[PDB]
Amino acid sequence: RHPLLLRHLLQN
Amino acid sequence: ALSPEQLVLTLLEAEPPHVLISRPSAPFTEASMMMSLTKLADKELVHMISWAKKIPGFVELSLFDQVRLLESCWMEVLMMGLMWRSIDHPGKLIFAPDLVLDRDEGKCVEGILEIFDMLLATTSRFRELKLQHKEYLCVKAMILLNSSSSRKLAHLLNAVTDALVWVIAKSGISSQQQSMRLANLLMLLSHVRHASNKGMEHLLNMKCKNVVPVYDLLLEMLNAH
Ligand SMILES: C[C@]12CC[C@@H]3c4ccc(O)cc4CC[C@H]3[C@@H]1CC[C@@H]2O
Repeated sequence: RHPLLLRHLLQN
Repeated sequence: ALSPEQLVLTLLEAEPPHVLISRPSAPFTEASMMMSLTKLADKELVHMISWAKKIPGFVELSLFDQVRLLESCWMEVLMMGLMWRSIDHPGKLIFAPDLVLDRDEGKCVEGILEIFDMLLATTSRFRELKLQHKEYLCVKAMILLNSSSSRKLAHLLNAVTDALVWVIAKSGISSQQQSMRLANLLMLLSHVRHASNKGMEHLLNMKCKNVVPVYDLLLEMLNAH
């Protein structure tokens, strides 16, 4: 239920 | 490990940029004011995630804790920023450099006036206390970290508290004035939390009755409720 937030957290 | 002074400087270097938004050409309506404010919020959320990742220790927490903290604190962190932007402008909310709302302009959105009045009153308290820039930085970090890997987190929060105590000591006031200033700053955390709770109820309702559509990251945060 957090695909975007996780992706922002993991993005560099 | 960082000194208090170094931690504060790290928070200073992590500050997110001011998102730019402009008034629509046509007079504000309930729908268009809600559209401008949610569009602002969604863009700020992107930069907020990047800010959190630069707070020392945050990315060492479990990815589950990172999600939970941001999920709980985001509205508070947005409001704290707004209040800082607005601190030297009584009667006004400086959402962005070209979106400066006078208190009465909230009359066009059902229910928002109450929340504008909370944000304005808390902003006035910070003005009267003469909140300093470095104090603001520590408080905002404390909002994120207290919003609630576990050993790491209480440690992180303690480091930021030590940093705030260090900033207050540098002001040179007496030992009892230092304790008094710490208490008065931290007692305002509950007013920020209160305003967030009310803002969240308001936005969730507006979304629910389809007054305003929300997208992407802001949508995802709201769907969590
Ligand atoms: C959440 C609301 C929309 C987004 C608004 C916003 C948007 C951006 C920002 O930096 C701060 C705030 C605080 C007030 C918020 C509003 C209070 C009620 C409204 O639903």
